[PDB]
Formats: sequence, structure tokens, C-alpha cells
Amino acid sequence: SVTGRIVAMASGAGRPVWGPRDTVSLMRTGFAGNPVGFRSVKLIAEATAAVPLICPVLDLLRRPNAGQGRAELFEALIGQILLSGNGYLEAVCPEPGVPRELHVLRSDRMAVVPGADGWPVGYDYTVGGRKHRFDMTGHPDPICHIKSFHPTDDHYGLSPMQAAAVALDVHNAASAWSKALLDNAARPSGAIIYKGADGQGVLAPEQYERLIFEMETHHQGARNAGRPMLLEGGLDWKPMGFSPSDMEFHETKAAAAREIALAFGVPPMLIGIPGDATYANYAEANRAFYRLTVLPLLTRVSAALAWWLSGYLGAQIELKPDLDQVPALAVERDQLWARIGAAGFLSNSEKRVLLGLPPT
Amino acid sequence: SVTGRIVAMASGAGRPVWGPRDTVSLMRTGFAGNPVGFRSVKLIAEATAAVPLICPVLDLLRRPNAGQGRAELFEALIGQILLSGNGYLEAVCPEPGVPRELHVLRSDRMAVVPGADGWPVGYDYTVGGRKHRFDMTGHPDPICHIKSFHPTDDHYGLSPMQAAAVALDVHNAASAWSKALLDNAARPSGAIIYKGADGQGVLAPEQYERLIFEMETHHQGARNAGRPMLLEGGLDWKPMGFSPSDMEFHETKAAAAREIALAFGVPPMLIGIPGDATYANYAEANRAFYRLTVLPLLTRVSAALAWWLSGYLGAQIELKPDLDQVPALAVERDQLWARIGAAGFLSNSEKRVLLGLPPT
Amino acid sequence: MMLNEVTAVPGTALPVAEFRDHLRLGTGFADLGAEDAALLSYLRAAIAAIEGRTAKALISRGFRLALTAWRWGDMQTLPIAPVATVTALRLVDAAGVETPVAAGWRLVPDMARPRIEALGAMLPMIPTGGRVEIDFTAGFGASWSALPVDLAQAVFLLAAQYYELRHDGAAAMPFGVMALIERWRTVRVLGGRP
Amino acid sequence: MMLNEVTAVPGTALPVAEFRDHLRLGTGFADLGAEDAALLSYLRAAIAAIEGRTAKALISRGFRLALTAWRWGDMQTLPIAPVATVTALRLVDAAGVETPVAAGWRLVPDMARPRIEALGAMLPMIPTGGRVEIDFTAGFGASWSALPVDLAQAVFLLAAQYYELRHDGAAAMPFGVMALIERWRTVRVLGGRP
Amino acid sequence: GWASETAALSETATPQIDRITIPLHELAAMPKASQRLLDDSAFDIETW
Repeated sequence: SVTGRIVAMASGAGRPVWGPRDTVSLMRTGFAGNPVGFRSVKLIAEATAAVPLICPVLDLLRRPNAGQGRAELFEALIGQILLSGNGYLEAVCPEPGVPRELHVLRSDRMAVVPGADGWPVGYDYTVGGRKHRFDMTGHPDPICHIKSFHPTDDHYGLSPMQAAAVALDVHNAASAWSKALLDNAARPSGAIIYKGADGQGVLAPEQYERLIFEMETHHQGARNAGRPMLLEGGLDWKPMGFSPSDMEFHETKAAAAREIALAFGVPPMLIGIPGDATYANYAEANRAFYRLTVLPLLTRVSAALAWWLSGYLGAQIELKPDLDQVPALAVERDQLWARIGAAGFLSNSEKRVLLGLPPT
Repeated sequence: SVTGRIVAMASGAGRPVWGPRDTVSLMRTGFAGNPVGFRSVKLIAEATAAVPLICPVLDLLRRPNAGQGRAELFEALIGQILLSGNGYLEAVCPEPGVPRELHVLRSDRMAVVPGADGWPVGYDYTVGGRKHRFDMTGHPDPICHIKSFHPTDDHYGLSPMQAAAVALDVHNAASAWSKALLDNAARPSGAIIYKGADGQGVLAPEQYERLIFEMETHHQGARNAGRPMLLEGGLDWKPMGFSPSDMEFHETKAAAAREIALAFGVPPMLIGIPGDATYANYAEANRAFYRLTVLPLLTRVSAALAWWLSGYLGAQIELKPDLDQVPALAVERDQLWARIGAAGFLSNSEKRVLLGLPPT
Repeated sequence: MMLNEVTAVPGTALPVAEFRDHLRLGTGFADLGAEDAALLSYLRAAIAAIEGRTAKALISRGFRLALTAWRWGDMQTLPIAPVATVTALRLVDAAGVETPVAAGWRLVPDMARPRIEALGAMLPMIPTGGRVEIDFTAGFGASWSALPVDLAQAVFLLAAQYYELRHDGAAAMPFGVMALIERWRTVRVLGGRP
Repeated sequence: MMLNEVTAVPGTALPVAEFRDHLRLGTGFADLGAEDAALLSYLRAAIAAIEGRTAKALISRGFRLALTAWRWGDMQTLPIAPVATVTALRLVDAAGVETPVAAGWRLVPDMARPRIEALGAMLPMIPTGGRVEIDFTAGFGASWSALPVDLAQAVFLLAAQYYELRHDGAAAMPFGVMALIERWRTVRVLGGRP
Repeated sequence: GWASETAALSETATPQIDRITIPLHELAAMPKASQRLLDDSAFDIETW
């Protein structure tokens, strides 16, 4: 905070700081463009919305606004964090405490203002040429700004799609390689070469319609596969091939489809990409998914809702994921109940306090 | 100590020492550039934040400042240690004991000052051309400087990304090899060679629009795949191939994608890179991750918070990782509870004292 | 990109009196001028053959390079290679108005890459539907003596050939016509986008 | 990089009186009749064919090497190979202030790779837009007698060929024109970025 | 431009983008200090 004043002047106080320009184009080319970048965010954002929470405040979260439910809110919230590294939540307060409206402001059209002491004073929702200038020079601070970790930038997040932005363009263009190869390719199944007495000679349109009708009827198609095809003088049939037949950038697409899944943190088994068996039997890969890239993400966002929404209340509230009755963690729950349940030496109430039960 | 006093006057007392030149460029090319270097830091920094701690002081750590939570602090702290080998924590102390502000200062813009006796007297936060000159000539010493181990340098860390700086540039350029190969490549699916009566001869634009329209309509596309393609005198169709089709630096990228994961110490199974099965079934590789590169890293930073923050208190406090109810170490907890629980010879209270229980 | 010539060569600058010494016509005859109408017809036919194989100019006549869209964002390599003192990048409009522009463009002289690189990181913009003609005088020198002599010899090896055989009749030298030309051709290896 | 010659040969430096002896002395028709100034025009055409294939200079004419950006950090190989004594390394700016430098560089002479090779790692930087310009005198000696005589014979084997037959007519010698040149060509194997 | 209704408005001038180069020159000092003078004196010469 003491050094906060020094970085603020360099950027320029009172003026909007934009950060990354090409953020909106990674969405259309990397999330609406390829299925791997599409499925990876949809797999996470529909997983963090499904996790229950532990606190009143959750009555706001259950019904944030019209037409945007509890689970639909976090899909919009985490879906901006995975896409552009930043999450925004406007609170509309007709009432003084616990404001009854939440709105995920998209992070394409939002810009920060550094202000005096380096910590932000303005946020600017910029649609068309129109700005809004939300104000942070107050106590309730009407927008929570959830940052992904960015080491070099002081105001935004890193957005894992930016780290995979080369592997998206490999997977977008290798998939479009095979598309435009199926659309721009002339393979013939042969060529009836007609030289003539000279090195060059055309055949007359009388002879040419004769050549079609014996080729149309008697030689093409499945039903004429293999006629013995008499070739008189001058004529010759050179059959062409198609030498790379399968596998046009097949492994570099399948390797880039795994590096996209690597950056968002989904395992290759969940998304459905082919590859070597790393995880075994989905009791691991679903448990690894909710432990390395979902529950760390959800306990970081819920820790920002636990502090931003407590600024509207008087008492501070904690708000964490449940990490109980989330059915992907049952292999960590069998393993912990059967450990203490088999420990017969310590008594009955001495293990209800370990497994989390109210003792009797 | 005595050696340090001599070391200072060699480099120059009272003057800033910068150290690494490229550490601002390895972040953009190695942490915002490739997914493997991105995920490797995110896999560790989100693991050290999840580990609970054992001690008042932790009330500061739970809520250091506005907009920067407990888990968000260590992601910023370890995210500077893995990136640039140095961690910094500014403390703002309006009050004499337990200062209520912590700030992860980024290590790009921080520089040390050796001072008189070799141990540092100044740290210089330099953004733009503007400095701050924090002072270490006092007892509370307002910045904890967490060093990674560096054998050759006396003031900084080694930053595992610097050790993997060759394998980053292999993985960045092999991935950009396939991108620009899919973007700069002219493969044709053939070539209609037209020599003529001479060795050279063009065909007239009347004949050329006839040649396009019989190629556009009747030969290209999926629906025209394999027409018999009459070639009169002079014309000839040479089908081209594409001899390296897949696998452009496919293994040298995948070997470099493993050496990046090797340097930070993550196993290949957790991050999702392909490779031979070293670990078996994720009960090991997650347990290996929280034992070779997370908990040794976390017990080294927590040992520095236990000593820097105790300089603000009167009594010294220990602060260590929990090494209990961290669910990756459950296979080391099954193995130790079933060993002593099955040891029926020693009595009931004689094994509650071994497993860490409150005795009865 | 049209690249026409404003003015041709004067004809009096061509060495017809020295080409006649080359071809061994005759020394002291009283006629001496029955070939003057045709000798410069083959010198202009051999220079224009070597101006196209080498992309050089050789007499430094004035050119007019009328083009519409810039080939690259700032560079704009000129076709005719040995240049000096680009006169005017007058920027015509969609129709009519021709405004000459100093525009902050430079000229990078070279025999291989005669660029017109701009200094403000962007050449003067082009009114949509309008061309940008560039007047420049490109060549080695004004008179025949200012040429590289091996290229001047390649005209004399070639225009002597057109004088000695009229139609395409077939007929190995160490430094022939072709081997003198080849250090003046343009050596390019780009078929790419930029 | 224009690299125009400052001054050409005087013409009186060329061995026209000796080339008449290589043409027909000791055996021949007589001294015979040869247009004297014609024989000077074939020596200048044979030297300029061997100045291009060897990248040598042979008469020690004055050059002017005006190029925009330094290729290496410090090296700057000079193309015309046998050099001696940089006249000046004056440095003009984008407006033409022409501020010469007199120290910071030491020409390292060599028939293989003549250089500029400034002291340390600092070679005079270029004013933005203001091309650097190097005047030097490159070649063997001032007179014809200071040349390597095998290279001088390659001129006489070639200038006589342009005298003996005019057009490009067909006609494997052990040390021909080509075999006397190849120990003076520049042998380079770099097609790379440095 | 203020666009009329019957105008069929033409495209306007895209603002020219300037690119001004910082050359980033060097500045160095090379003082020559004696080894005996650095080894004998009471002052910290490498610091001064």
C-alpha cells in the first residue's frame, strides 16, 4: 500500500487501463471455434456451479436476479474467469443491506482505473462509445473483481486460454486443414491419356461423346468395378493415386487437443480426447478434476464473495465449498470413513468428532 | 558474517544490485506463452495455498488486505518464487505489533542493496524510473525476502524457469512450428501440367476459363472424388503428395514438454502431458507432488513467515504446514494407522500418543 | 502497379557511332550512314531485352509508377532497380484532385532493393478508389559512358547478334551475353505472403 | 547500399599498348590495323566482367559505400575485396549535416574478408534516416604492373576474345579464363541470418 | 463529418499512426585504479 502510490502514477490515475486487446477474438476463435476449448470451459463452469456452499447471504446467491439462477450465475461468472481472467459482479442496492441484485458484467467491455494509491477507483463498462464509470471511492465498493493470478500485470488476470493460444490456433487450423482438403482436392481415379500420332492431338466431339458414354455406362461406378477396358492405339490409362490418404496433421491435432485440455486443467479422460491412459478408472480422474482445477478455483471465488458480500452486512461471513456430498469425492470419503471406522480402539464419540458428526 | 563484510565492498555498498536480466521476458514467454509452463506453476501455487497451517498471527494471514485473500496471497507469493526465485512481502504497520497489511511485491521491479556488512540494508522497488528504498537498518525489517537456493549468487534465487529456459524455447517454437506450418504451406492436391507443342506454351483465357469450370464443377470437392479425367494431347496431371504429414517435432516437443514439468517438479501424470507410466494410480503421484515439490516448498516459506512476523511480536511463533487432513497424504495415513491399530500388544492409550491423538 | 515511362531515351544518347565500330561495317566510305536508321533500332531492341532480364534501366529516363494499394504496410520496393531522387509521390484522389505529398517518406538506395520505406511507420494513406503514382528517375547514368561496362558489352554482344541474323535462326562463350547479365539479375527466393 | 564508384579509371592506366602486343606480337599479320580506342573498350569490358565474378577491383579506383543499417553489431565486411586505407567514414543524417568520424574503427585489410571491425563492441550508430557512408580506395595498385599477373592474363584472355569475335558465337583450355579466376572468387557458405 | 440524409456518406480519414524510435544508446565509464592503491588505503575505493 505504501508502494501503491508509485505504480499508479506510471499508468496514469483517473484514466482507463485496458490490458489485452485481442481478448474478444480468443473467445470467437478458441471457445466458439473449437470443441476442445469449448468443452473444457463448459466442463468446469458447470462443475463449480454444482458445488454447494456453506455460510441469509446464500438467499441472494440462490436467486440473484430475474432469468439468471444460482447455477446459471456461476456459469456466467467462472465462464468469464476462464475466458478472460477477470470476474465482475455488479450489486444493485435499492435496500441498504444485502443488495438483492447480482449481475455478471462481461470482462470484454470492462476496464480498470488505477486511481491514487494504486488500488482501483473506477471500473468502466464500455459498450459502443458509452461508458458508465462505476465508483470504488466508497465503503461498499459495488463490484467484486476476481483476478486470476497474473505475475506481470497489476490489474487483470491471465486467462488460461491466453496460455494455450498457440495450441488453439494449431487445433483450429489443423481441423480446418482437413475440412478444406475435403473441399479443395481433385483426385481422379485415373486419366485416359490420348496423345495421338503427333505428340499432341485432340479428339473430335463425335469421338468425345463416344468416350463419355462408354465411360459413363460401362466403367464408372461401383457396379462396373473392374471391366477389362480395351485400349487401342494412342489411348492409355494411367491410374492416379492419392498418396497421403488418412492422417493429415492427425497427431499434431491430437497433441494440440491435449495441450488445450492441459491449460484449463481438465484431465484428458473427462473431456473425451484420445490419448494414453494416465488416470485409470474415472474414480481418479473425476476426483483429480475436482481437486486440481475446480475446488481450488471455487474456493478462490467463494473467498471473494465471502468478503465482498460481507461488506454489505455488518458481521463478516465465511463462504467455502462444502467438500462433502459432492459425489466426485467419494473415494476420498470411503478412504477416510473406513480408516477411522476400522480404528476400533478409540471410542464412539471420539470418531464422530473426527468424521464430522454431531456427537451423541 | 565476517566473510560478508569483505563480499560487500567488492560489488559496491549502497548501490542496487539487479541480478537476472531476462526474468521479465521469461514470464511472457514461459508462463503466459506455453501451457506446460503455465499449468506447472498454477499446479503448485494452488497447492501451497490449500495446505493449512499451525501456529492471532494467522488472523493477519487469513485477511491480509482488501481484494487479496489468504489463498490469493500465497498464489501471488509462490507464483513469484516459481517464476523469479524471490518472494517479497511488504508490511504496513500503523500499530507496533502484528502489522495488518501484507502485499506480495513483484520481483521484476525489486532490487537489493548489499549495504555495509554484506547482509542487505536496502530493497528498491523500481517501476518506471521511480524508486522507494525500503530500509533494513532496523529491527522489524519490513520485507521478508524468501530466496530459492542459488549456489552462485549471494542475493537472489534460482527460479526453476531459468533452469528450464532451453526447454521452454523448444516447446514454444515447436508448437509455433506447427502453427505456422498450417498457416504458411501450399500443398496442392495435384498440378495440371500444360506444356504444349513447344516446351513452353500458355493457354488462352478462353481455354483457361473452360479449364477452371471443368475443374471447379466436375473434379474438386468430396462429391467429385475420383472422376476419370480425360487428358488430351499436351495436358497431363501430376498428383503431388505431402511427405511429412503428421509429427512435425512431435517427440522433441513432447520431450521438452516433460523437461519443463521436470524442472518445477510436478509429475507428468498430474499435469496431463503424455508419457510412459512412471507413477501408477494417482494415489502416489499426488502424494509425490505434495512431498517432493509442495510441502518442502511450503515448509520453507512458512519458516520465513514464522521468523519475520515474530519480529513484530514479542514472543517467537512457529508456523509449519499441517501435514494432516491434507487429502493427498491419506495413503501415508492409512499406512500408519493400520500399522499401529493392528499392533495389539501395546495398550489403548499407548497408541493414541503415537497417532497424534489427545490421550484419554 | 503499372510502371510506364514518362520519357523515352533520346536516341542521341545511344552509342550508334560506337556500335558501328563494334560491328565492323567500314571505316572511310563516303556513304557511312545507310545503317543509322537500323543500328539504333537494334540497340533499343537489345537494351529493352536486358532491361527485362535484369530489371535494370541503363539510361536513367524518368518513370511513372502508378499503383493503388501498397504491397506491404510501409516498404514498397520499386521494380526498376538503380534509382536516385524519387521526384514526387503525388497522391491522386478517387477522381481528379492530385495533391503532391512530402508525407514523410524516405528513399533507401540499392541496386537490389530500391525501397521507398516510410519513416512514420505508415506510408501516406490512399484515398479509397484512387491511385498513388510515383515519379522517379531510375538508371545508372545519363550518358552511355556512366554505365557498368560489362552490362554495356552485353548490349553489344546482343545487338550485334540481331544485326547479323534477322529471323530466329539457331547458331558457349565464357562470358557470353548471359554470363554478363547474371550479376545484374534480381535474385529472389520469396513466393510467400510477406 | 549503392556502392557507386567515385571516379572511374583514367583510361591511360590501362595497358592498351600492351594489349596490342597480346593481340598480335611475335606472330601475326603485322601490327595490323586495330581501332585503338576500340581496344580500350574491350579491356574495360573484360575487367568489368572479372571485377564482377571475382569481386575484386584491379586498378585501385575510389569507392563510396553508402548503406543504411549495419548488418552485424560491429563487423561490416566490405564487398570489393583488395582494400587499403578508408578515405573517410563520414556520417550524414536525415537532413544532411554530414558529421565525419575519425576514430572508433580500425579497417582490418584482407583479400578474403575486408572489414571495418570497430574497437570493442561499439561501431558508430546510424542517425535515424541518416545513412552512414564509407569512402574507401580498393584495388591492387595504381598501375597495371602492380597486379597479380595470372589475374592480368585472365583479362587478356577475355579481352582478346571480345576482340576476336563480336556476336555470341560458339567455339576447354586447362588454365582458361575460368581457371585463372577461381582462385580470386569469393568462397562463401553462409545463407543464414548472420 | 455531419452526415446528411441524402448524402450516401463517404469514408473518412483513418488517423495516421506514428512510430517514433528510441535508439537506446550506451553510457559507460572505465576508471583505472591501481591494485596497490586499492590494497593499501583505508578508504573503500571500490565503493567510492
